[PDB]
Amino acid sequence: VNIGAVLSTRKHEQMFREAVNQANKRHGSWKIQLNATSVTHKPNAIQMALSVCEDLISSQVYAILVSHPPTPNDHFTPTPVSYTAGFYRIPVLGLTTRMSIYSDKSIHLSFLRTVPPYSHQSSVWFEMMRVYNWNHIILLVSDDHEGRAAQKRLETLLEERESKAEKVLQFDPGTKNVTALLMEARELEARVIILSASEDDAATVYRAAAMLNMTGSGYVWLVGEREISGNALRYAPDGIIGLQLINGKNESAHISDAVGVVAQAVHELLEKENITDPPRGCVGNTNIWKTGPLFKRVLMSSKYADGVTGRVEFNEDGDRKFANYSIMNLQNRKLVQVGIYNGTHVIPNDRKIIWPGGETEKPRG
Amino acid sequence: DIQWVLLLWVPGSTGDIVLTQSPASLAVSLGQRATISCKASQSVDYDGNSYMNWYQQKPGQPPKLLIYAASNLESGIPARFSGSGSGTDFTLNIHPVEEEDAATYYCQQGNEDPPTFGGGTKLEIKRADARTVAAPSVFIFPPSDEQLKSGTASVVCLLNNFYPREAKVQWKVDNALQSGNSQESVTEQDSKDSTYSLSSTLTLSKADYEKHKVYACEVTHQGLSSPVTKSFNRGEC
Amino acid sequence: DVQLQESGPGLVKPSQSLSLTCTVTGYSITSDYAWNWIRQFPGNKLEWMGYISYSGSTGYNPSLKSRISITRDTSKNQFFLQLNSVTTEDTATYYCARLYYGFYGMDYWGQGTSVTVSSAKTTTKGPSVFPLAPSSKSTSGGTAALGCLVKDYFPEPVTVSWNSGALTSGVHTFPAVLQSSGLYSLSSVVTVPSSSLGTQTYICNVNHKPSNTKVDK
Repeated sequence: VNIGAVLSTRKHEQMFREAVNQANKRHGSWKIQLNATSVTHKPNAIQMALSVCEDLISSQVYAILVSHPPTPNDHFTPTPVSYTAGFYRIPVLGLTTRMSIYSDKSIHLSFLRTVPPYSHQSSVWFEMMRVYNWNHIILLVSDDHEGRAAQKRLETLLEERESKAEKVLQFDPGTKNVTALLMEARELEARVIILSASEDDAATVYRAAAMLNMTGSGYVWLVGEREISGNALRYAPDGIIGLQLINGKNESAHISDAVGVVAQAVHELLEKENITDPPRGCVGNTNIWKTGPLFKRVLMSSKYADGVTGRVEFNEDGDRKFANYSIMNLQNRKLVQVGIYNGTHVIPNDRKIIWPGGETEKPRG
Repeated sequence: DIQWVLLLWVPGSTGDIVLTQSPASLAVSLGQRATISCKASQSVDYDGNSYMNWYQQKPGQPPKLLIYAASNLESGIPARFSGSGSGTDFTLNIHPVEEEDAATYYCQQGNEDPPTFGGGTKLEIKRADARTVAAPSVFIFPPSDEQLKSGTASVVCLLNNFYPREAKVQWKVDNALQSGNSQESVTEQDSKDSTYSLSSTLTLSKADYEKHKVYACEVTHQGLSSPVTKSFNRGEC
Repeated sequence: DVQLQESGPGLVKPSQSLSLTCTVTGYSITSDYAWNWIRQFPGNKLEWMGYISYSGSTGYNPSLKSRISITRDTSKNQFFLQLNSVTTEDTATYYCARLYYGFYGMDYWGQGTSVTVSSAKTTTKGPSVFPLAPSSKSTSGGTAALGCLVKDYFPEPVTVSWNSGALTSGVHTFPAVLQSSGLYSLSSVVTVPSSSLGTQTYICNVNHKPSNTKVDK
C-alpha cells in the first residue's frame, strides 16, 4: 500500500503532503493505509534516475506524480523516471508534459497523465469543426515530431467524417516564407488556421501572418494550452480561441486532481481481488509486475464514479477525461470567453463568441 | 539635524514634523483662533524656560525669528499675538489670521545647535472636510506621438483641484494584475484653492497601445465621487 | 492576488548586490505575467526590464543583463535579485510583482518600497521617545493637537503606523524628501476630531521592519 512521489519544488511537496494528510480517505469508503513518500528531483538526470531506481521500486510503490515545470532534462518531460519505471508497469503520471508522442501506448507501456495532449486538442478541434461544417480546412503546423501525429489524427478523423481536407502537410519548423501558402489560402474554402506548434514555432508564423495583414474575418485560430504565454499573445491576432482545461493551468489544482485520481484508482484496485505488491527492484531482480495489464485496464479501460473532477466516461488511453472546458477568449487580453466544450458537445455560454473580424455572429469562414 | 525641510509646506499624512497638530492644515480663514501647539516634552528644560524659536519661510520673506525662548518678544517683529508658556505647554493662539500670518511656523528647537524645523500647518484653505470638498478635472490628455515612438510614453491626466493626500492611484481595468503605473506627482500649492498638478509617466509603446482595448481609470476622490473616466481606444496619438 | 507583499530590504550595503525579497504568493508562475522590478525613480521614467518563464528564461533587456543577473527560484516561489553596484538612481521604490502585458492599469499601490542602501550608521539610532502629554487647553481650529515625539530612529522607509491601524481614517500618501542626516521623524497622525484632544492621547506606533525595534511612547 506504499505510494511514492517525485517532485522538485517545495510547494509541490507541501501540496502533496497536505493532500495525503487531509481529505485522503474521502475518495471511496475503504479506510486506506497508504504510506506517502516524496523524493526531491536532482539537478542531474542520471543521479535522479539512480535515486528513483534505488528508492521507489525498492519501497514497492504503486503510483507516482511528476508535475514540476523545471525538469532537469531541459526538455519539459520526465524522461529518466519514465524510462526506469516502465519496466515494472508503473503508471508514471506524466501530467507535467503535453507531448502526444509520449502519451502513446506504443513506446510507453504504463505512462498516463491528467493533461490534454496534442491528440486531445486535435480531437476537440475536430469536434468544434463539425458543428459549423468546417470540412475543408488548412493545417499550418510547423512542428515535426508531434506535428506528424497531430496531422495523422486530423486526416484520420477527416476520413472518418466521410470527407477529406486539403492542407494537412507541414512546410518547415519556424520558417518565414509562408507568404506563398498564405496567398494560396486567401482563395480557399475556409480560413480556419490550425496551428499546434511550440512557442517560437507558432510565434514565427504569427509574426509572418501579421506582416502580411492576415487578420481579416473568418480566420479561426485554434491554439493549445502552452502556445500563447508570456509574449506569444502580441504576435497572435487579438481574438484567438484559447483552449484551457479544468485544473490544467493551476499547479496546486492539477496536483490535487492527480492525487484524487490516484486515490480512486487505488480504491478500485482494493475493491477487486488479486491485491499483490510490485516486485522489489533490488540487485539482480528482473521480475515483471503480474498485475500490469489489469492495472492498465482499471486505469483507462474502466470508468471513475467519483474523484476531484467528478466526471465519468474516462478515455481509453489514459490521456485526459472528457469533461467541461474553460476555453477563454483573448480579445485584447481581456476576460471574455467563447463557447466551451462540455465533454460531449459544445454548449454556448452567456456571452456569445466574439470574432476578430469585427462582428459577433458567424463570420465569413 | 533631527528635523529638516520637507518637500511641500504642509506636513501631510507622512510628514517629518512631529510638532504638528493637524494632518493637513488648520480650518481657519480669518479672525478665528489658530493654536499652533509646538509642545515638546524633550530634554530642553536646562534649568529655565524651554527655548523655542518659531519662524516662517514664506516665499518672498527671509526666515526671521519671531520670538526667542517663547518668553521675551524679539525686537524686529511686530507684536501681533501672545506667545508664552513654560515647561512643555506653549501658548501660540494665533487669533489674527491675515495675509502675513499664513505661513508654515517652523518651530526651531532653541536648545539644538543645528537649525531645526517644526509646525508646517499653513493657515490656508482645507477642502478635505465634509462640507469643503475638492473635485479635480476628468479630461485625460492623450499622449504625444513622440512619447509613443520613444517607447517610454507619459499618459498625463489633467488634475488641478486636488491635494497631495488625495491621490487616487488604485485603478481597476477588467481585473488587471499589474503593479506600478504612476506616481504621486505634486507641485507648489496656492492659497486660493490649493492648485496642484499631477502627472504620469506610464510607458506605452506601439505594441502595448495596439493590444489595448479600453483605458477606464478611477479618479474617485473624497470630493469627486462620480468621475467621468475617458476610456478611449487605440489610435489616440 | 493581493498577497504579493513587496518586501524591500533597507540595510543592504551601498554599491553591492541588492537582494530584494520578491515575495510571490499567489497564482502559479507559468509565464503568464511580467514578473519584473519597476525602477520608479523621481526624475526619470520607468524602464520595462522583461519577464520570466515557467522554468526561467531571463528574457530581460540586453543592456541591464550583464551587470544585472536576475535569478529564478521555483522551489519556494520567491526569486531573489542580484542588482550589483546600486547607484543613486538605482535606489528607488521597486515593484516586484506580476504585471499583465498590455499596460492596462495597475490595481496595487502606487508608493512602493524604497530599498535604501544604508547600514548601522548614524542615520539609524535608538528611538528617543518623549512623554507627550495631551494639553486639554488647546483648540487648533477644528482639528486637534495629537501626535508623537519619536526621534532618532529608522529613516523614511520605516513602517511607522497609527495605534492599531485597521480603518486608516487619514492614512494617506504624501511626497516627502529624504533628510541629509538620516534621522527622520515621520509622525503619521490620522484626522482626529477636536474633542479627542486631552481625553485620549494618540502616539504613533514606530515599527522598525529591518531593525525590529518596537519602541514607541
